[PDB]
Amino acid sequence: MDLIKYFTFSMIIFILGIWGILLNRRNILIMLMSIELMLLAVNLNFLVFSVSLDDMMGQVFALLVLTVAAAESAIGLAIFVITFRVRGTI
Amino acid sequence: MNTDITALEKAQYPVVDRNPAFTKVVGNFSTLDYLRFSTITGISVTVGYLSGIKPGIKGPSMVTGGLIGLMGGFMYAYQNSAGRLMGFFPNDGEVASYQKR
Amino acid sequence: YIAVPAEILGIILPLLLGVAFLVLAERKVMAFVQRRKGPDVVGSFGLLQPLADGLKLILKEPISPSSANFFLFRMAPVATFMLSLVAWAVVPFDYGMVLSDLNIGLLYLFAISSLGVYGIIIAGRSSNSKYAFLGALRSAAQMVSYEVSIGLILITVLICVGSCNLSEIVMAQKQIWFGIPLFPVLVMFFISCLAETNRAPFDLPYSSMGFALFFLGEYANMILMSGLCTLFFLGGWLPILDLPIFKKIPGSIWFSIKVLFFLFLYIWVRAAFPRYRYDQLMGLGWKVFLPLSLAWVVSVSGLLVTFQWLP
Amino acid sequence: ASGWGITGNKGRCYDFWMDFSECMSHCREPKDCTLLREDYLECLHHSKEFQRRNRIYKEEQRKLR
Amino acid sequence: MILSVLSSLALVSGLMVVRAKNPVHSVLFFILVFCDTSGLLLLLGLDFFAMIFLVVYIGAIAVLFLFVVMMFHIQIALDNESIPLLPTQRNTTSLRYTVYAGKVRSWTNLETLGNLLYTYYFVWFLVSSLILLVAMIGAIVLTMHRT
Amino acid sequence: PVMEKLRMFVAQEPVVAASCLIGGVGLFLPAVVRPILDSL
Amino acid sequence: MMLEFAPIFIYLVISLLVSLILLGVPFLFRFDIRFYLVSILFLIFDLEVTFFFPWAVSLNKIDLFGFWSMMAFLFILTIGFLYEWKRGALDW
Amino acid sequence: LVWLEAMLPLGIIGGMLCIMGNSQYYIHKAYHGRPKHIGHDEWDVAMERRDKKVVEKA
Amino acid sequence: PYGFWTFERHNAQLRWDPQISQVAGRRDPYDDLLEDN
Amino acid sequence: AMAMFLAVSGAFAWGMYQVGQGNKIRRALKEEKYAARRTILPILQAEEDERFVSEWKKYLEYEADVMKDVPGWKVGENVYNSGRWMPPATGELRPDVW
Amino acid sequence: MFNLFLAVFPEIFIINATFILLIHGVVFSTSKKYDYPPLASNVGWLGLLSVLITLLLLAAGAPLLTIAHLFWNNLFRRDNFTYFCQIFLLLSTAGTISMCFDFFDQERFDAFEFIVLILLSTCGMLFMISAYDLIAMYLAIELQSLCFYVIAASKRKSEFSTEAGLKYLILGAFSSGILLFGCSMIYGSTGATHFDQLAKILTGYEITGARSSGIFMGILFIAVGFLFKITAVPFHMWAPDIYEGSPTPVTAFLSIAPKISIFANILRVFIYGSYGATLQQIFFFCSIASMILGALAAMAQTKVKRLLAYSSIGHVGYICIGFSCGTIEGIQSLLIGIFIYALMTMDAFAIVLALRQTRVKYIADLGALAKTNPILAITFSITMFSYAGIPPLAGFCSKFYLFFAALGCGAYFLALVGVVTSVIGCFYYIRLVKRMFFDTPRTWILYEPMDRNKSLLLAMTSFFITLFLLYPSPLFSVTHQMALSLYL
Ligand SMILES: CCCCCCCCCCCCCCCCCC(=O)O[C@@H](COC(=O)CCCCCCCCCCCCCCC)COP(=O)(O)OCC[N+](C)(C)C
Ligand SMILES: CCCCCCCCCCCCCCCCCCCC(=O)O[C@H](COC(=O)CCCCCCCCCCCCCC)COP(=O)(O)OCCN
Repeated sequence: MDLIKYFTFSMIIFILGIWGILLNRRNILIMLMSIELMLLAVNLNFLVFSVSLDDMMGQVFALLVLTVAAAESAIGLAIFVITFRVRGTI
Repeated sequence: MNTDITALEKAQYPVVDRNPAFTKVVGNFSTLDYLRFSTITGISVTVGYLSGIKPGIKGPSMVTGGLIGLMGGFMYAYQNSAGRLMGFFPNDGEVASYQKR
Repeated sequence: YIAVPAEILGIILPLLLGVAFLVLAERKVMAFVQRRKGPDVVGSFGLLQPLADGLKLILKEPISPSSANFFLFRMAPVATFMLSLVAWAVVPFDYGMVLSDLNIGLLYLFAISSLGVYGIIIAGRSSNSKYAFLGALRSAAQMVSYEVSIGLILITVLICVGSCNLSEIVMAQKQIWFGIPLFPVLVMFFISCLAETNRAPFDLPYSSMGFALFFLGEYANMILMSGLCTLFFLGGWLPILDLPIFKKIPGSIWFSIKVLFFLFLYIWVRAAFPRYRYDQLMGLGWKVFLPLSLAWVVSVSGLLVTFQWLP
Repeated sequence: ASGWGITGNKGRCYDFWMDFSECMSHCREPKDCTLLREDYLECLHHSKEFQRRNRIYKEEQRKLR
Repeated sequence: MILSVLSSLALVSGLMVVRAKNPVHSVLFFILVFCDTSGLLLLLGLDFFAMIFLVVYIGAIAVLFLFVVMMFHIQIALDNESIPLLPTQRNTTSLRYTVYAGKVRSWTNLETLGNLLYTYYFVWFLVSSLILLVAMIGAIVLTMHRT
Repeated sequence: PVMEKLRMFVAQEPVVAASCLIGGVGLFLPAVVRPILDSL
Repeated sequence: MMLEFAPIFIYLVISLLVSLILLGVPFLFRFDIRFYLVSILFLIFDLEVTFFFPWAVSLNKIDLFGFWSMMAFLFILTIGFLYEWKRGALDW
Repeated sequence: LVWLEAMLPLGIIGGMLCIMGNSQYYIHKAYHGRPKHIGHDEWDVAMERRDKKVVEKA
Repeated sequence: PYGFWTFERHNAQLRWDPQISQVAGRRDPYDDLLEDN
Repeated sequence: AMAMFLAVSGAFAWGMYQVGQGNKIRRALKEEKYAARRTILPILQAEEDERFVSEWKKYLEYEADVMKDVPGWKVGENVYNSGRWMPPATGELRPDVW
Repeated sequence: MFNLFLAVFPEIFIINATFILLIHGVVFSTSKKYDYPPLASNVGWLGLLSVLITLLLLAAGAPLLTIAHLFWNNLFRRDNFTYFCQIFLLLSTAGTISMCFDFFDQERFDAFEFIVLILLSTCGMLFMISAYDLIAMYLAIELQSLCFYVIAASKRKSEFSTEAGLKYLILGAFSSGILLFGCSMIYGSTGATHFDQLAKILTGYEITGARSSGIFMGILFIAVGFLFKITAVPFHMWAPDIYEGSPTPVTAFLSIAPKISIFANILRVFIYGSYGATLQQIFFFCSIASMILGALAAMAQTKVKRLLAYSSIGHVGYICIGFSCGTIEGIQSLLIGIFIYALMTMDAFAIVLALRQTRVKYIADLGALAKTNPILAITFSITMFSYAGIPPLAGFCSKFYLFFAALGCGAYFLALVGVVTSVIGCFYYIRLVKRMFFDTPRTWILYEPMDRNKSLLLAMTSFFITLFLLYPSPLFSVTHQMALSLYL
């Protein structure tokens, strides 16, 4: 049993990301790193399923979701930077 | 790479040269195609000229609108000519020209 | 299988000795260029100077600036030294003399080079000096901005080979070396490696071991980039293009000779030119090297595809 | 389902998928292509084979005690 | 064995990320999460994806997050689909059929991906290009103050 | 015109002009030369 | 095929040990916004370099279609880079 | 003539480069009897496994 | 509708995959071993 | 000057031609290597088939004995309704990579 | 080979036009000859022209949308539903661009990248409607989400805009993560991502033997993510705050365009994802809760934009009534409601933007509007009554036919909740009409007259709203044609 472990690890990563978004409502940076943790967990799901089913439709999707995750990081950090400037606090 | 030009909805008009080349479609332009091409280009040029006066750039806006209009009108005319050749639009003149060929 | 640590030691310890003697060779060549003689009293020709410097640096009774978390500050030199050394596990010296024959060796080198940014950043922050923090922050940005161009040049090299195996990139140059056609690419790669290592005109910049580890890592990076410049463009271990009678010379000697030649170019460029400014480093790396690298990628791919000369 | 394999060959479960989909291409009732749908879903996860092996192991363990 | 420890360390790192006082330590553990995920991918044979995770996640996004945290404030804060196989492999390992037909010319994870990323699914590739362009454009308009 | 604006641009932007020229050659080869060779 | 990473892992462990030994030798006896823009540009062009790697290796199978797909990708990112240029984000 | 004194440390570097490459060619050969093969694909790996099994059998 | 998967618009993989059946990356492993002769 | 451009541009042409000519030779060598594999595949496959059928006989002999008592059993019943033969699955989602 | 791209000229044109506009703006905004011209209106007009030209390209080429369907099969699927949905989306985008022209001049919004990002979001939604795969749908959703995150925080100096953008980005990224996990769980259970394959693999085993945990969980997660996208309660975490803090021209676009495309995706998911009527229950509860919460929350609002946001939530629930009843007459009611709601929302936001030049914030600000501008008050009252659902106006037809569809499937509980919510909505809508005409405030606020674009848009939409019942046949015909084409 290895598919079970691979899915359980990513499920726990997803749960941790959701917890970080929920628990750390006061801090903005944690609310971005938790989203990135969730994206990492989903990408791991797609790659593991692609290897398990012997299909290339999960690897293409993981590569294409890396771009979305990076662009979300960029836009979120820009928005945070401009947000701190205006109100002077987080 | 393997390609397929067949369409889900079949053509309702006679089909001549089902997969036309770019040069042949461009050479199939009729008077109406040139009319719509020129209309789109002129409308785009006029809109660009009128919209660029307030910022102060009449010529640059004219050229930008002209490029947009040329691209749009050419693709519209190409779409119409290809549809006529492929049988998706009424090809009254196309069948007359290519029957005597 | 207990012999793998023997191989790792045999590739690590001579690397450190070569780094020390590279520091000595730099201080000697920079002296002969300036019409003087470098360190000569200590050894027969100064060859014992690095050992004396190492012992003197060890026997200093130094104090640790523990005015920080003391964990990140102490591990940052370790973090950069590990990454500098780990890139040598894939570089081949001859036909079958590579420790780890990865099939993704090129992208692995790109990754290892790209993660080398963290050491300097952590060192800058952990030290309470604000100006040191700013200097590390600028150096990280420079290293990043030239890592981009290094990657684009690696893409040009990879196009003509068709495989990411470093040991096959050398075998792909049995006809001719890639430095002959892609000579501007070779020049750009050398300049980018100069700026990547914070050396020569692109060189804008604690105690005891941490500084020693940083220094050793930086010079090991110099040696690694000199090895890459001949691994991708000068044919690696392959002999001289023509006159195939000297084939008695082992292939590992030619790799060494070419690496020494590139190290000599490192020292020469350092000795011959002044230092750029930061407002000019970033401009040079973002407006002169990115467009040129991208254009060379496009040109090489278009020319190979057109005549069906692809791998 | 797509047929693109991990190692550059045909997918392991692609032939079963093409049998099932060909069955469903001329069968407006999906209760007659069930035997092919079960085959395709068993090629994905090997649930039936693993269940059989687990049953064999459990029977062996019960006989052990 | 290797899977268990490489998953446990990643779980602990993620837990520290979501429950860290100093954001610098949170970002540092956020790096270790991907450091472990790369090894987990390497255990699957996806060598290319592990290297890209090193290059992209902890090479670009982690560096960007570290830049933002540091210079800015460093302020404080199962049985249904695939039933698992029980450990019966003394005989199962012997029951291992190898087809040599698929090994005569084997593709790598890189060229297997590139065979269909640019020809048969090129529209999604261009859509990702457009997303990157949107990110480039939006970086300036939000954060730009010249002179 | 063209022969003067181009000269002004090339003189003050040599690296951009060189990159554009080599990229234009690398795009011209598979767009105009490859079909020509396809006839042969 | 993935057996070549165990030497790298043992290399990492031994380099760790030797670095710790080296450290143990002497024991026995405001904010700037351009630093964010450079990181953004690096992220974008690092993703672009990532997307090159499958293309360069598999450029022999794909032919005149994958090449032009990559060319369109580069054209879009080149328009983005030109916008990056004229806006002064590349200047210091 | 007089410039060869700067080539001594720079030749020691070359000796170190040669010895790093030659230390993994007589140590790896020592415990395998065969030089390392470049370009390991799954065909080569599996065929080596089959070699080991057939040698063990006879 | 009664059996909408039987419609021609919903059966497109049945007509495209045979056209791309011989493309590298989708071939039966034994297919290429017999194309020599 | 001008001769620098001539020599660099002639190098870029002749060297690229030589690179293509060497890629042709590398492709020929790789094709020879592959063609040497497709001539010895049948014997390796034959040996693998013999080993697998012997081990399958052993496995069926094992499973028949362990649960002779159970009323409902078939001993080596194919789990596929189609009847196609497939290799026995393993609890490893990528066995031939390590 | 060039004729295989006849199916993507409407998207190729808009992409290339956006590129040309970006080049033009960046070249001439940073210019010394013209003294850094504020060419936001120029780029806006040229973008409106580009939208009209791609509308001409898309509408005229109707027989050519199925061309090379086998070649484009794995990428996208174009059909009659996609054709009309895309035409309506382009029309809405053109209307929003027309409304936002006055915003660039009076308030001096000189950033031309706003129009470029709007065009890129439009391209993303065009690729979204025709998306026939989980991958394409996710990529288009992310593209439009980023284009909206960037423009939500366009007012950098504003406290509300930055907070609104941050909340929008966090919520959208979380929803995208949930949706993407659902897609992963579906892919790992069926091995297929194409909608045809995912329909053939799920249409037979209708939980007849057992409930597949992976498939059920993936369907539920996709539904939850989509419900976040349309802001149906309790997934309306920060939607009123985002609507309030966002710029008014921005709020106009997010209130219309992101809903048409997402509803198209939800329909093209229902065509295959009808797994045991699981979504019908989820949408049933979501619709009831959305109607109730919108009705009970819009009565406690004193600001115009918060009331508009809660009206949008209530109308989303009213539309989801159609989802809860899966039938041709249910999907037709859903599409008619979407069309009418989009037109009413465009009308209301044009009215709000007309008064935004004088900084209107509260409902009491528009107190003496019946005296200063006695025709704008009539138009706003007509729009409010259309929101309420008074019989003579066009807003009654959508609610009427939605209630008919709900009673067709036999859900009598939905009808009662809809009736009560309609009563409450009508009360808090005529409350606004009371302020304009019946109150006599001591202090009046005088507004400056609007421009030609918004005046024409208001006139056309007000003539549509009042006189829709006289000739409603074309809308019903096209809607019934679209609903049938979802399957054949
Ligand atoms: C070809 C592929 C696309 C290439 C461009 C792609 C990127 C798009 C970039 C668009 C923005 C730049 C467009 C060009 C800007 C330069 C405009 C130009 O060349 O005209 C100049 C000058 O050149 C001219 O002579 C005017 C040309 C405009 C009229 C030309 C006819 C209209 C053409 C439109 C339709 C054809 C499309 C353009 C030709 C392909 C502007 O005139 P003024 O400087 O205002 O006049 C000087 C006098 N005074 C300042 C006092 C007002
Ligand atoms: C066998 C071994 C041989 C030697 C191998 C090593 C080679 C390097 C040896 C040392 C060479 C000198 C190294 C000095 C290091 C610092 C020099 C950097 C100076 C520099 O970057 O020049 C820039 C521009 O020139 C540049 O751009 C320079 C890069 C140019 C690359 C060549 C591109 C030419 C392409 C032509 C192709 C035609 C043929 C193919 C079709 C700035 O200059 P600036 O101040 O003017 O600012 C640009 C305004 N525009």
